[PDB]
Amino acid sequence: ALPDVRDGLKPVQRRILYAMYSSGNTHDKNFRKSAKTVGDVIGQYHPSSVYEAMVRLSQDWKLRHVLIEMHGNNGSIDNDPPAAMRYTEAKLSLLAEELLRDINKETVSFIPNYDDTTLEPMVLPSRFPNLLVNGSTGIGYATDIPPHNLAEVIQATLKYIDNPDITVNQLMKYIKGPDFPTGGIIQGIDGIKKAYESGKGRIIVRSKVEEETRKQLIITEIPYEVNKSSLVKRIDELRADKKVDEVRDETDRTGLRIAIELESIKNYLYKNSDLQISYNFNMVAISDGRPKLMGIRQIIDSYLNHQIEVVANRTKFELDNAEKRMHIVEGLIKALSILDKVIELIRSSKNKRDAKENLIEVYEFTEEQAEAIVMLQLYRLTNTDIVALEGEHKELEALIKQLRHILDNHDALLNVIKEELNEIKKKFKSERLSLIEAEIEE
Amino acid sequence: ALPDVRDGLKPVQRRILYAMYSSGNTHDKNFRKSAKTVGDVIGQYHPSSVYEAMVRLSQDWKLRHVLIEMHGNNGSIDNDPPAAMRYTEAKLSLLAEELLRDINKETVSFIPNYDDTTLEPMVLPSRFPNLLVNGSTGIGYATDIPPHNLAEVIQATLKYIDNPDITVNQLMKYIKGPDFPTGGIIQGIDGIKKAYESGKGRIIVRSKVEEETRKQLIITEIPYEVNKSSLVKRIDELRADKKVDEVRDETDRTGLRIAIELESIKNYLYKNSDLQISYNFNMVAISDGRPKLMGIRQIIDSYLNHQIEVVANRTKFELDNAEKRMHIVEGLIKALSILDKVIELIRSSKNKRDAKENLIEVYEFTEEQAEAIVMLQLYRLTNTDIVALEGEHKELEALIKQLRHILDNHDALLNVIKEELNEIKKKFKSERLSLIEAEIEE
Repeated sequence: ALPDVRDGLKPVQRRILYAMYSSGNTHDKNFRKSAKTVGDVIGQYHPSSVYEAMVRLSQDWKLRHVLIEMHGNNGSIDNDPPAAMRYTEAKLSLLAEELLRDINKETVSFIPNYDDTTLEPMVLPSRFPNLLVNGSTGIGYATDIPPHNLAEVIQATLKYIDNPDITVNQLMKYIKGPDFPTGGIIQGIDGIKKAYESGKGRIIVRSKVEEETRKQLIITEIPYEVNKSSLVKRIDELRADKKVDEVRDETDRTGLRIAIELESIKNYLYKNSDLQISYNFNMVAISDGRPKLMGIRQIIDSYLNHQIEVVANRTKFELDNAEKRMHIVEGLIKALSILDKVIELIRSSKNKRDAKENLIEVYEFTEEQAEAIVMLQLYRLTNTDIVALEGEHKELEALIKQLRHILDNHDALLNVIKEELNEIKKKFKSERLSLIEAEIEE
Repeated sequence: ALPDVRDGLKPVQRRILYAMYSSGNTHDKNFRKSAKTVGDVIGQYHPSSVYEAMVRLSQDWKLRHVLIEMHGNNGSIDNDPPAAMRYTEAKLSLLAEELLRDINKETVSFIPNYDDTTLEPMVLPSRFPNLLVNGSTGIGYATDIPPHNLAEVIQATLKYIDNPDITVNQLMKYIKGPDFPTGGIIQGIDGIKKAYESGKGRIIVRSKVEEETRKQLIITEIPYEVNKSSLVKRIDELRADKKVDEVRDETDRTGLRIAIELESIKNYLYKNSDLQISYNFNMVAISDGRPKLMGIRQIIDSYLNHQIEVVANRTKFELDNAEKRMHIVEGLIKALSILDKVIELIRSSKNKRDAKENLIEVYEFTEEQAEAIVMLQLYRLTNTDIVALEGEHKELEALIKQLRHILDNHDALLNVIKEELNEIKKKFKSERLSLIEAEIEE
């Protein structure tokens, strides 16, 4: 079970968001029961673990940007079981909708489902680099891709588009390093560099720890993946065992807060516990069919190739439609002028297909346009309609020239990608939760 | 959890067949994965036990007529677990389709689902007396309604329609008694009588047992609900313990066959085992909101009231439509005659709603007919169409007079019920599997 480099998803996850998308379980509409969405997945795509994944996508503390907004007990940083799918409601993020944006536009390959009745997508348009942003973990191959700051990833992608040769150091002006949703302090600037070239590097991850007003120490933020209650109980035991020479979980729904009362003790606790943790990049994802360990530029490169594919496919889709429609229009204006003859000619013919033939064989019409004309409801013969069909021709010759230029010119296309990526970063920009310091302390 | 008297279903079961119906998981089309249907039930109607019920409806040995046709391991008379919903395929019986017949015709009440997004039915049209035919069991009230012979139940219902005063003895000319799908011999003609009046009676149920070619005894058929493997293992132990003074389950996919080799021994085994069993009617179902214990004529009466409701509601539905359409037709023929004026008049008006008004305010048209005319595709002005709309008027004045007569005349309606019930019994007639003998042996 490994994610695709292009949209950062495992097949469990992709299946869940798509089912949500097609049900119309979008952000702008009301929350929907979790079972409703779950029962479409086991039933149509995946042959418990559906719900365990759907839940995981809805967690503040695991993903930098949730893809599902869940209402109800969705678990906890203490690894509490979530509620059952009947009380729990969910819907897509505004941001998950960007992953799915344009899917309705022949952009990504669709493939038969497990029982060969319906079709599902191999990959999502992924209109933003989800793989780096939300990362991935878990297993015969394992992955460790930490989350990253949305805006830092887009800007870097944008910089890559302008210079496909840009070094790892240069991208680090814009992707500074992992941006963990639980925040904390990061140590290992070389580690990030090593990871960003070879796919593999060691960093140290610290808790945010300050002193208070007898003096008391508070843990405001903890390392990524670490279990709070599990950590509380660890700090608890050493206090008891006098390995240190009391420990309250003052967390409430406001934010995380762990208080300790009784520097050297801060430096001790870091070691014999997960107050300080190490993280090791193992950046593996699915490129071109197989598992590929890859550094930052292969990943940006793979994403870019994906976008180019998507956008070129969207543009061709929108062009074919704009081509097909103007043809109808050309037909209609032509038939609007011979209107009176047309109506008499239709009455003259006996069958539906007769009328179509006696249209194409008498006047210079085609099947496509003959069909459209015989299908006009009588109200389409009114003034508003006999004139709004004349105007849209202008708006079409406009779109053709525009869209054709996007296909004929590679730069123009990349500009399209650049604009769309850019507006996404503005609309969804979020501040860095992780502090980065260069050296690792001992 | 108790069945409704009208359609014999519990809410689990009704929900499953309806979901199957609306998915189009009908008999004439291909089998469909079980998960596909299951995942619609937990997801849309029921807040494991869905599958345990869906399975139970698919069993030869529990229902006289299965409502689901299942392909794959669907359990066994030995209470074997069934396969998981991913290998197992299913679809509706021809007979379950009669339960659902006419549901698409404003016949039965529809009610919001658990989450108030969609609508589900309170009861099924149940175009045949499912409650008696397939029976029901299980629990703070319990039920025991054994299965009955389809044709015996319809004929009796038919006899009740002609004489709503018919005695319990007289119905027993046509409903002879329970018709068990595992067959066997029944004993207790008085028991059936008592059950058919008061809802409560004791019968004895026997296995089919004959001798063979050292002499060997074979059990061909066993009592209802009894577990084969459980019974084999019982006969096994007494042989071992010399309580009798060896036991092979020669069952294969052909039919049931239990062989014993080593009258008085047949008469012994009947007692200290479930080779002979007793059954006790506890005929309880849901009438008019509450649990009601009822004998045979209340049940036939309740079913009949249901049919009358259904058929009267179907007829009113089909009449309103036939009323609404002839109105369009009356309009169309009228407009077909002023055709040339009509088209010029449409061009004269500026908007859609203008054209509708300038139709109703100039010529004697209504909204309903004005809408229909402006919506005509241009091909509907051809000869085949300018003439097929003139003819169907004949077929409509025909249907009105027919249908109106069904509403205005109660006998005519009951005849409709009688015809439809009758054809069902002919098309689905099946022979009695249960032998009935009057007295109980000691």
